[PDB]
Amino acid sequence: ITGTSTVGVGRGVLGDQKNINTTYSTYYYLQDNTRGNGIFTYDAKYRTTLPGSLWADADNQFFASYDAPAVDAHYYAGVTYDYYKNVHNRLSYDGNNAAIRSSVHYSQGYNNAFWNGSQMVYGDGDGQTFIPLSGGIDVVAHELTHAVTDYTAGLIYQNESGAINEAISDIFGTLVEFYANKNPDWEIGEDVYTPGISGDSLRSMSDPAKYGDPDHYSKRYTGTQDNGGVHINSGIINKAAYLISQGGTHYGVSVVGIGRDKLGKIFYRALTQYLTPTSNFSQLRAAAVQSATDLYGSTSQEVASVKQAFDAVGVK
Ligand SMILES: [Ca+2]
Ligand SMILES: [Ca+2]
Ligand SMILES: [Ca+2]
Ligand SMILES: [Ca+2]
Ligand SMILES: [Zn+2]
Repeated sequence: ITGTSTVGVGRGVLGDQKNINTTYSTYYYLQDNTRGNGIFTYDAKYRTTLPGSLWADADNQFFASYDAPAVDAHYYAGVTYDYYKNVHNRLSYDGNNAAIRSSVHYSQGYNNAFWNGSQMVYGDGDGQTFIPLSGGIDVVAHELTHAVTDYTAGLIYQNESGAINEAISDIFGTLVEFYANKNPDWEIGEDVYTPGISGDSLRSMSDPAKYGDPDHYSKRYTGTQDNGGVHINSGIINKAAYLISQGGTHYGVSVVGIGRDKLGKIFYRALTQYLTPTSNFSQLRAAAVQSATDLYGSTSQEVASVKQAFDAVGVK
């Protein structure tokens, strides 16, 4: 909408106060004009029609329980935009400052979030498996990263390419969580998963097997559920990425860690210069090795560590 840029205040899903960029024209809308061609947050009103209505508020204060998922979807989309711009010199998901749209209050009791080809979509959860999913910065960044993937490598959402797609979203979801630097970890979704159980998460990158996901290629799933295991076999790549950053010895193979920033540089370059829609895990290894070679040199520690990490997870 046409209007003037304003600054509202509210509370997110976890009860924390934050400022949000809004637009005033009769109402205050969740429209942040400070980033690219805008970040826009919509109310799906417990239905499944998308996007729903651009979020309108009479007073620019967003402290109601109903407001909290919208506050966080809007704010964390801004953090994710900032990460891609400041860290990777990428302007929005398309590289040309496309408007970023999210809808909250999608459906009833909806235990998921997704990118629908055009926008992000967040359920409220059923209150037991999840609370509203936009409360997780790793979740928001996971979803926006699907848009980045779709505009770049275009990894098909099935089998190995789809597991790479998923891992890219978990990797950058985690790197955005570290960028914001509030309780960062190598777990996925811990802030919104199972409010009655402390210390758990939906997936672990540091130890995928904690939640039954493979941490070695010899343990990959090859059935048909979950699009051929895209959220399962992502554990093999998540583990490799964790090892590249943090190091460790895994199935007897030692990896020298190189840190998160270099992990992000290597995987961003692989995603945007080397991966294709049909890349498999072996092709990802080759893309990561080439990316590290471009950035750091063929004789570098960074190249050696990429090779170590893929060896550790059984990917040649
Ligand atoms: Ca209000
Ligand atoms: Ca965390
Ligand atoms: Ca996390
Ligand atoms: Ca929990
Ligand atoms: Zn995903």
